[PDB]
Amino acid sequence: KEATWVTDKPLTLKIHMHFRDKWVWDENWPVAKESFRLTNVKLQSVANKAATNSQEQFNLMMASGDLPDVVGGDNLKDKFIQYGQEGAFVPLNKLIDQYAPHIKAFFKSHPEVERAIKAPDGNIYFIPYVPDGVVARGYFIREDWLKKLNLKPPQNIDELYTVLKAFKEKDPNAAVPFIDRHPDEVFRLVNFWGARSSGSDNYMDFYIDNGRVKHPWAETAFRDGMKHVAQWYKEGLIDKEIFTRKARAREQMFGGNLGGFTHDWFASTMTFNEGLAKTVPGFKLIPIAPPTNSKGQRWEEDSRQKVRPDGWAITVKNKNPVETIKFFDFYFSRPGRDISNFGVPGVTYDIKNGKAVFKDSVLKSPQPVNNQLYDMGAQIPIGFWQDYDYERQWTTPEAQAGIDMYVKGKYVMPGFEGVNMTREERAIYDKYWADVRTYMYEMGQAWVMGTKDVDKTWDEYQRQLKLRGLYQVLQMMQQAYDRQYK
Ligand SMILES: O=C(O)C1=C[C@H](O)[C@H](O)[C@H](O[C@H]2[C@H](O)[C@H](O)[C@H](O[C@H]3[C@H](O)[C@H](O)[C@H](O)O[C@@H]3C(=O)O)O[C@@H]2C(=O)O)O1
Repeated sequence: KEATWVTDKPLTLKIHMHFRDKWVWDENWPVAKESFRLTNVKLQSVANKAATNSQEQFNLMMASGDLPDVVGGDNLKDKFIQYGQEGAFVPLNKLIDQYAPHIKAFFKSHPEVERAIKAPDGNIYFIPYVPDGVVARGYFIREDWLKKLNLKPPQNIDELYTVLKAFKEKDPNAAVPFIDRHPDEVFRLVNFWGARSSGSDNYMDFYIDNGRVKHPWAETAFRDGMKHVAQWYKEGLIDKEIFTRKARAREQMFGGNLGGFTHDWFASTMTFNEGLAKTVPGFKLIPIAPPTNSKGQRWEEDSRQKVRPDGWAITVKNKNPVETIKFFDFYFSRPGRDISNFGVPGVTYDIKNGKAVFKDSVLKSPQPVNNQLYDMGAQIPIGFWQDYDYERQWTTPEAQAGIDMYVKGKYVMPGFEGVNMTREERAIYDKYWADVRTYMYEMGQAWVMGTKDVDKTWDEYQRQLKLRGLYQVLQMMQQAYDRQYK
């Protein structure tokens, strides 16, 4: 027995966890065996290993009505709230009060996070992934390519065009100026012509503009930005396979000495300098401040969230609600944050000076440390309290200089934190928003690739947003916002 045991009798719980369109809970994960060893709760993965769409899997699972004991994963918040209210998950408030001292104490100290995750009925239907940190993504450019071509790091959008055009036309390596492992980043490019693409680290999020709730993709600023993005795409400044390359884009495009420029996270993006040192002679990425946009400002639209829309819930089928909440509580305690952030003691880390310290092999490894942790069951989107010291330990000094530059320059835009809708308001949001958003993404794709001309289609686009309920959503969001702020 361990001090962390939540039951004396071993308990197997069925988990449906399908995430990032690729992965399921793997009971072979060292971290999962370590979770079992420390908690005496074993998880049994029932999600389809072959499926390549996480959100449809959750939906089909719900549809089938063959529910497991626990459901977890990414971008589940809205569904945890909707299906919890409908009786598929149980509320957690009273379970937490009585049996989850760590989650309890976390919510009491973070009342804005509690508030962000509650359903209109005041119920907590899930335990969230809680990030730790300040900045998220930044702009990175090939300084070795800047040198080769004798070009200054670009200071504004006119200069960025000129630099990227030069990566294209002058063969600094087949050269592909902009690449990204997140296709949504292509739309974030509208930032350079003074348009938002999001109000938060969640892509295609709402924002507030002088106390008006707006969607960035509805705005004519977005229209004009997108006409430039399509042009850049037409010119091959953007990876032709931007929408399909995905997760391994950096391994492929930087490793193969093809990619010049990206917008990604500081810790992992900057490890490629050490990692690709043997295979690509003199590969050097530098963090750059966001080149000034057409409106005369330097925008970093992205920031680390106080709570992400990911985590896990307890289904109606769970015959062991009490053991389960105690199992969730583990990941909000020191030893649970240890394994879920650091991996396995004696394998990927050891306790030194009262804290988890990654081993030398983990730190010197060419793979980003978070990628190493994914492969073993850690830094995955269950309900857990992230510890930024895990990240600090593999943040290079060069990555840290870049962050400090972002912090000093005040480039990071304030994030949208959500609104607190009533039952009726949130019902409209739930009825429409998913659909609206998928249409927006499909339209944006069409504009970027040149399938549709932004100007000839902007009006039918507005028409569509209207009959797809977007403006009805915004009005309900505006009502909730005004109740709270104005
Ligand atoms: O890459 C880093 O340096 C880094 C440091 C932090 O400790 C986190 O690990 C941060 O994690 C990101 C990770 O970079 C990816 O962005 C992943 O992205 C998923 C998003 O959360 C969305 O769900 C998206 O639709 O899919 C993304 C994907 O899987 O690529 O999420 C984590 C995160 O924020 O936890 O990276």
